[PDB]
Amino acid sequence: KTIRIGFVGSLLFGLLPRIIHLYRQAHPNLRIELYEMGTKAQTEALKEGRIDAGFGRLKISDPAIKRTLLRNERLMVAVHASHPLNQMKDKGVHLNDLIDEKILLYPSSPKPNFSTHVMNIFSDHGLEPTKINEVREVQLALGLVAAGEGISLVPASTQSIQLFNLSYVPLLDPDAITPIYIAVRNMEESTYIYSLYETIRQIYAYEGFTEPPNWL
Amino acid sequence: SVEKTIRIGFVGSLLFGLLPRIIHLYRQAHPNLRIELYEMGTKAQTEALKEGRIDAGFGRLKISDPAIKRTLLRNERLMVAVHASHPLNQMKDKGVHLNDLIDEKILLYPSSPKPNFSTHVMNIFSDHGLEPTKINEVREVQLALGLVAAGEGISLVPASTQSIQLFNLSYVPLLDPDAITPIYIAVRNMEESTYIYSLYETIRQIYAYEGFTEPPNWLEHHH
Ligand SMILES: [Cl-]
Repeated sequence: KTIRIGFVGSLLFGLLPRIIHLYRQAHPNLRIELYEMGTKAQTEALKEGRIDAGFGRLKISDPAIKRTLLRNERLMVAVHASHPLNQMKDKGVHLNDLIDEKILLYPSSPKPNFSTHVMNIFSDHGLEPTKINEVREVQLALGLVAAGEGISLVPASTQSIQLFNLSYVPLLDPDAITPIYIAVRNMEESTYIYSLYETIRQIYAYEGFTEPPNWL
Repeated sequence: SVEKTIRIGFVGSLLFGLLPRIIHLYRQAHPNLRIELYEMGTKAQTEALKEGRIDAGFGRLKISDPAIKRTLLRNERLMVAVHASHPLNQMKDKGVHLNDLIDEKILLYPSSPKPNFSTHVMNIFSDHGLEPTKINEVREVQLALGLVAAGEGISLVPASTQSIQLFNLSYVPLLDPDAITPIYIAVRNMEESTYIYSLYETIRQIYAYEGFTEPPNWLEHHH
């Protein structure tokens, strides 16, 4: 009678909480254990049975795991209000506008992680940011930006964090995205997981995202 | 030069409030200076100050050590983070008292070594002979807030945490006058350098803009 759900910390700023809340309303008799962990930990947790569902942001594929893309979330650039890039907030900027800026990557957790994903997007277009500095967590990066130490690339849902003189600029490159996946065991056929799928679908319909006909 | 390098330690929770704009203004007013910033707990800041790893530390705990001195900057109010549908959310505009929270599922944080915010919050309850039963320890503030938003319970948070806004997360005023969390600036127990006095001056400026009530002696003594 216990569902165990793993999730990367960055998903706390997006739709995940309202998904869990709606899921809990339909399941008073179920025990919802929420675990914060990275995609690499979730994969091992799924096989072993430590979690039943995993929400992550990278696609490290595995025979025993069925991962489904929920959506591609936009990346944005966090800048100080006075930064030149903040003059291009309405229309947006491109990745190649960022290469001579002091870029704050995060987290400092084991790789692969969000900083590896960010650096991969740059390297996918032959872009080479020379002024790079890795810090521990998202709020540290935003704090440092607000204090005037650089810029940071962040998921759009990070706008949940509003700091004094911190502005978020849209990125125009189509592939300036960070995906969100739900991962379950390849064999999975539980009514709890399918109801979780249903809950996610229900909320994605409320927001009105573009989804295939066979999606979940 | 190393002489023109100032190293500042701070606890993570202070990034949601006034600290960043204080550092930005300090940097702006002293382009001569290299400012280095280190996130670390109040306990770590003590040894850092002693060995010269940092020159000033911003923290929320008074940990007495003869090698260190401090100044209280202000007492920040606490608030209760709740789900928008929670009964306590009816008091969002008026506020609630600590004894209203006793039978609630309270998410404490962080899960780092003690003493910390969880222990200080628990001390506030015990100071009034209140013993919350449903207590849960969680790693960090956004996990606590995310879980609150998921419907797991409530959490006591510094008021500047309101920088984080989540769907169906609401912040309720906590009315008890001692439901506060202090903010200190600690330095070596010696005469502050001119660079640290200049940091004091920046703090005074920002605090004047915010209208906080000090203390005639507060952060004074350049000469
Ligand atoms: Cl306050």
